[PDB]
Amino acid sequence: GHMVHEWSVQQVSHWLVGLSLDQYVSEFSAQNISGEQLLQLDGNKLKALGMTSSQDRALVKKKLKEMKMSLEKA
Repeated sequence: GHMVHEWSVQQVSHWLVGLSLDQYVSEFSAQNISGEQLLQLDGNKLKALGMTSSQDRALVKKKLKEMKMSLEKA
């Protein structure tokens, strides 16, 4: 359909870019981070993106947990 768990790789960017996390797409897409990993993201994962950005560590963190409503409304 259009849900995040159905995103492959490049479809995860659409989200990231929306929260200014486009900076993470460069690595998110590299490790094939899909909605599967998007939804359950934690600091360890965000750190494993090698970016470890302070803003993002809090921002993506908020966005990823509310993805359940945000995936739809974009």
